[PDB]
Amino acid sequence: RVQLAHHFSEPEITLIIFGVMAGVIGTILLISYGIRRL
Amino acid sequence: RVQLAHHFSEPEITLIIFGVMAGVIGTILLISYGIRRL
Repeated sequence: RVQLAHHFSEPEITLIIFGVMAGVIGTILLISYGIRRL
Repeated sequence: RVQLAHHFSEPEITLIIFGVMAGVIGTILLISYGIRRL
């Protein structure tokens, strides 16, 4: 798993973060709801 | 430059899905650990 070519790439950085951010937060909310049962 | 050499591209959707997928699953695992308290 070694990289090559000294330079920046994958400009979709923000996208990756946003996705994980939305998913993580989403699961938390849903999960928190299960514990309550209501 | 033609054929082979991993034809470049410009994805997006996949990235968004992967991110949310990793984040969601990640939170679940961590959360599940808290409920166990061990």
